[PDB]
Amino acid sequence: MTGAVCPGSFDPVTLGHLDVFERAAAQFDEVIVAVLINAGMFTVDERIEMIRESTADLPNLRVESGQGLLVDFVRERGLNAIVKGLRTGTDFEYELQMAQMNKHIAGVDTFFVATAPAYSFVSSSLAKEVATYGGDVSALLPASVHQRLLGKLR
Amino acid sequence: MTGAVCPGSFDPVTLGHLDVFERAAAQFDEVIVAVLINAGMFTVDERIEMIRESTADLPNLRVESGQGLLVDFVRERGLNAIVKGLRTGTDFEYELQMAQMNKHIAGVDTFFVATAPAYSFVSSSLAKEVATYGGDVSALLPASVHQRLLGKLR
Amino acid sequence: MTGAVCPGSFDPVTLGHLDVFERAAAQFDEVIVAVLINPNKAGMFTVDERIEMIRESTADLPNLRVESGQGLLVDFVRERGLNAIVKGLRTGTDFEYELQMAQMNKHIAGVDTFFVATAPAYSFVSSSLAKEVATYGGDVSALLPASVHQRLLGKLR
Amino acid sequence: SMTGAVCPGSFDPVTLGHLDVFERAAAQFDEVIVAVLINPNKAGMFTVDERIEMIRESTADLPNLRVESGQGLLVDFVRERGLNAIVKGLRTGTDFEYELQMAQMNKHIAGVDTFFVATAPAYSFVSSSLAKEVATYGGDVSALLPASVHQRLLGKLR
Amino acid sequence: MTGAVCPGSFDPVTLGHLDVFERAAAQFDEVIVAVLINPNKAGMFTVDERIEMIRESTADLPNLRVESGQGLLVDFVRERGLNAIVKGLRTGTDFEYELQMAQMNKHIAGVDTFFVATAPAYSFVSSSLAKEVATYGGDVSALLPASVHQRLLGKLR
Amino acid sequence: SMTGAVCPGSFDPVTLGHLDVFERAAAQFDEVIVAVLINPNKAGMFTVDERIEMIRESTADLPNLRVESGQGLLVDFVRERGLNAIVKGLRTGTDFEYELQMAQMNKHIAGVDTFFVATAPAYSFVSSSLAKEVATYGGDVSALLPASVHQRLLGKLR
Ligand SMILES: O=C(O)Cc1ccc2ccccc2c1
Ligand SMILES: O=C(O)Cc1ccc2ccccc2c1
Ligand SMILES: O=C(O)Cc1ccc2ccccc2c1
Ligand SMILES: O=C(O)Cc1ccc2ccccc2c1
Repeated sequence: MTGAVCPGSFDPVTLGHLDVFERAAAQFDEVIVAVLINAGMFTVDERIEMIRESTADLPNLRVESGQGLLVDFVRERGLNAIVKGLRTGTDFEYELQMAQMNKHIAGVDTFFVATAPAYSFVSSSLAKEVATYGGDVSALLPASVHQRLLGKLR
Repeated sequence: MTGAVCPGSFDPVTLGHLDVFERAAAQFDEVIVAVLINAGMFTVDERIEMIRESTADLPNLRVESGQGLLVDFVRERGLNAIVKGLRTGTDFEYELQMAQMNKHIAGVDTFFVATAPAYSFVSSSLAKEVATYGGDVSALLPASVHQRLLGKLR
Repeated sequence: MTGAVCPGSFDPVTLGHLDVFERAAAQFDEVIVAVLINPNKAGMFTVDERIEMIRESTADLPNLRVESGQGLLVDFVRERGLNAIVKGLRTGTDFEYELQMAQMNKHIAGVDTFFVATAPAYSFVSSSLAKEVATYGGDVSALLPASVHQRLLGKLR
Repeated sequence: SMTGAVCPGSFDPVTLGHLDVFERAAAQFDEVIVAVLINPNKAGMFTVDERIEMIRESTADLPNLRVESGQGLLVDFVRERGLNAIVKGLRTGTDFEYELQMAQMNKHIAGVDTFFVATAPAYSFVSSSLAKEVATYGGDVSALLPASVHQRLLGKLR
Repeated sequence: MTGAVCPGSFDPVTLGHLDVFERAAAQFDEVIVAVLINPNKAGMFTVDERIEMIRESTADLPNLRVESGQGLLVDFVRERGLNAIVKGLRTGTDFEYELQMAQMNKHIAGVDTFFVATAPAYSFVSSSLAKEVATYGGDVSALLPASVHQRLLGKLR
Repeated sequence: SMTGAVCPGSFDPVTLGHLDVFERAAAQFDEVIVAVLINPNKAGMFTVDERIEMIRESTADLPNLRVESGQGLLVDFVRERGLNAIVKGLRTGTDFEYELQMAQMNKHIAGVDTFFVATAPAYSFVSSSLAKEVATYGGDVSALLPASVHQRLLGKLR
């Protein structure tokens, strides 16, 4: 009965995120994508739907929203692992502090997975920014999400 | 039927390694510690025995030796995940190259886990070096290993 | 007479900070902990509360004293006849931004900066993360001086 | 003439670190355009005219360099001038990682290349932001800024 | 007339190298790929084989030429009337050691260094890792020019 | 007198970056000991006497600094002199991470503290090893080494 939680704001979910979800789903019996309720572009409901749309082929993955401490979200679902994607060593050091804190306060482990090379430079933020000024980000987002993004801007 | 491989030379295994093994064993149904056959201090047999001694309380962990490509070792056992411990962002960038190569050539995923804070500075190499000049490393190694190390030096 | 200044906002002081204070006090004839007064971003504790929490935690360091200030840190340091800063570091990224600051402070005022690695046990605590965790009912009592933890619970109610 | 590069920034104000980069780009490309980014939603310390004047006064010895402002996507500014190279100065490994993301995005969306150059050691620690902050509280940054900038900065602060 | 030198051992040249060569050739009037001759560590391919593999892979770059040399790189660069080096970079750690070298080369000879980020697809390939993987029967054909891959298989038998 | 620190290295040869660190330590501690590490299993370019002579000649203006060689564990060298501080110069974040490991180990095994100081910008890029390599192939490193070193280095190479 293994399992992991994949956390984020996912505003919107990118192909980099989806790659991490797919890898987590391949290695744990159960995966929960945890969507933070927190000034964003998409509502929590929209963010959840976009993730659900993009993960239809992952039968052991579900999507849920929450707030407060991530470790409480994880433990209240009977799990004690987080899976997070990483691009750089700079990312590793900041996330490292959080992972060690989360282990300390709740015994929750964090597993980091290296970004697929093709998505090393995509982030929800840069994708939104580039799209806003007319740049083509269609290759960096699920087809679903891309059309939804065009809608919000226009 | 989940599983992961924890690779290394483990010459000797440290408490930092053992911490990673325990976390992997807690999150995967099956863990295999892969001991590289490669100028070291302990023979492969000694390294295996020291790991087996220190992991007696982990029923779902086994220890095996091998050489060649790690991804072949992993795939030949029906698995496609590696679990590796990390201390720094410098570690992340070098290991990152390897993880991406391993994914490319064999579809094998790599999950990195942050070192426990108390073992952030221990490595097989520094422990051997410090012990050689008379420094006390007893708190950094399994009790087992520590006595074996004293034997090799004296 | 040797000496160094240990700067910060200390909102609140953590065991990571205390570890740096103790190491500085062991190596310099005098240490001054310099608590930043910031007009804009008012934090959780007042400057007086922050000073009191540091003094409680450093009661056994007779050569360390606690003072508040604002503006340019190197002015604070030189006004007290000193020309060294001691700061704790956790990561390589920490070293890069702090490096820029140290070189700037050396350039503009001839004040040197000595960095010390945090004890492994406190490598992940920070004032901001401790407050955030505590706010949602996480237990950070092992990461803070005893008196700080008590005061922090009070401010949260 | 033929080869060319764009040196982007907010240059609010330009520093000696920036000037070093401009000089090195101008020595290696037939033309260099210093691209002054203006955020239409947030005024910097200096207006666009002031920023451009300060750069021109300290680049008078570089005949193949010119200065232009813009906004929006950098790659559009570069391509609309028939170029496809950006030259940017870098101080640290942390500098490299975030600029890396933007360089790969810019290549992806517009085929524009980015060349990074290590800043001169003497300027490894000046940035526009740190210079402004230090000057605000009275520190001496005169050796870090061109003559075209230092007293104009002090004037803004006073 | 602008120009730059792209240095390396290229044992063998990879698609990561080729990507850098193409970008340099697109931005400079001339590019010289400088192949290191090393008396001590003899690699897998001879200098002549390495040059031939680069020339095959750069056949469509008319302003790029391939030459060998040894000793101080900045001497090679200045002897050819140039004063720029172009090098590919993958990581922040790469930037730190290469940074030291670039500043040294600028100091001793006035030669500048321009760094370019590898294309994402080739960020993990290196000559050494490709050889190691190939030695044990791993498939690196997507990471090397077609002709290099053929030659590499031959040397392994 | 009372406070004190040890500045360790192989100093094969000492560079201006090292000297900067020595001067800064000597300004902040009552006594400073430069600890010259000798590997009994591998000769450097310079013998122990040569290394010590080159350091002494370039630290004559520092009355509270002395120079001693040793081998084995640094923390034993430090503690046997009644001190418990190491001062080391650092150039980069990568420098910090590996030195971090050794500093935490040294504190663990012997209670010895390590203080790091940022090298002066002008020397951010000299190391003993790179100076030797550049000089070997004829590059000019005269501005990176004290007078006590440069021509002795050229002599070794010739
Ligand atoms: O990443 C964090 O640590 C903050 C975070 C992110 C997502 C969440 C989702 C559900 C509940 C709490 C959450 C916290
Ligand atoms: O870490 C690596 O990539 C090299 C390595 C290490 C351990 C191994 C154990 C068994 C078989 C191959 C192995 C390869
Ligand atoms: O670290 C800085 O440069 C900001 C700072 C922090 C603490 C201070 C304490 C007293 C006076 C000035 C201060 C500045
Ligand atoms: O990169 C370096 O500094 C070493 C190197 C590499 C290639 C070379 C090619 C020709 C001549 C000297 C060379 C030096």
